[PDB]
Amino acid sequence: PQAVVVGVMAGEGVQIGVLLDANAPVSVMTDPLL
Amino acid sequence: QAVVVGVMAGEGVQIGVLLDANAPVSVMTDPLL
Repeated sequence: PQAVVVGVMAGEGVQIGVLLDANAPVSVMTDPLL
Repeated sequence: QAVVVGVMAGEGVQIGVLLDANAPVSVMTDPLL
């Protein structure tokens, strides 16, 4: 339960699979994710 | 030479740490832990 894998959609249509931290607040991940 | 980075830990707690620029990660992940 410490992490979750999800697909992130980006510009013009690319889908990328990523393993995210399940408990950190979302605002902390958006920058490095970009 | 050195660098400072935000190290995330348990339950997502944010911590700030200073690390060497040239040493490999394997020799620093242990004392950092």
